[PDB]
Amino acid sequence: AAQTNAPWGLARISSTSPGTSTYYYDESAGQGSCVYVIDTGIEASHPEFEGRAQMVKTYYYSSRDGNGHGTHCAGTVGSRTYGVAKKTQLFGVKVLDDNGSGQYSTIIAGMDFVASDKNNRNCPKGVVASLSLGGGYSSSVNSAAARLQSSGVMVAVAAGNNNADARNYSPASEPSVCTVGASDRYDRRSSFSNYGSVLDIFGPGTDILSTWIGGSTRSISGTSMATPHVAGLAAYLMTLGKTTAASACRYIADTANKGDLSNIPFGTVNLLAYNNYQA
Ligand SMILES: [Ca+2]
Repeated sequence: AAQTNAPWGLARISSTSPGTSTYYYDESAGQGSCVYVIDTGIEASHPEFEGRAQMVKTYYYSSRDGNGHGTHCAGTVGSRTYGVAKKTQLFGVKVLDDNGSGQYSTIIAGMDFVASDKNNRNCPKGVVASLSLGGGYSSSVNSAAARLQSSGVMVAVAAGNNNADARNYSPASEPSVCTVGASDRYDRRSSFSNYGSVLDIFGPGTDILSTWIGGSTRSISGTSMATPHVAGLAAYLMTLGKTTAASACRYIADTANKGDLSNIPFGTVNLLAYNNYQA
């Protein structure tokens, strides 16, 4: 399958070089997998989700995404136009309020919820979780992300937008999950993107067009935008039977575009998420 005039991030995921405009992907498109988007919620009614999205848990007064961030990330995971895995099932877990902030105990609770809630969903190809959030280092937040990964969920987390080493940020610094940095359309590390040895992979994170609340769309930047690319890719690769949840992190790093990124500090991996599609 080929999506012409796709967002640059999708085209980047399916190409060894930057500057392309077509997203090439296998028609399976992550069908049979599921991705928990743990953020501000998902506007499941957005036509781009085609009814494949739904809220499963909120830790606030409404399950409604009043911010737009969670809808944007869910769109990059699996919306029709802006999604990596265009047939994956999206589950929204609203651990962040409509101002985009959420207490650590709430984020931990949402991760524990996903670890249990997946046991009553039909996700034969596997389960992914996209955590486009984070703050300062927390051993308990890291432990919660590790538990979610240990429970059999491919956990992708944002490295953070501090232009610092991700070692001081959670859940970015938890080793067992896949920590995602951000790159721009010219194969540079995004100016804001965190780095460090804890990073596993880079994804398109600068000027990412995706869904927004109110049935609209908008382009925003952040490692929070790179994370759903990697999670959508994991759901895409798991549906293809190429990897499992416990190994998708290394498989994606195994098959990434190597050395293509600039301004990667020494000690940070130079790997760009890549689906290695050929047809
Ligand atoms: Ca890791």
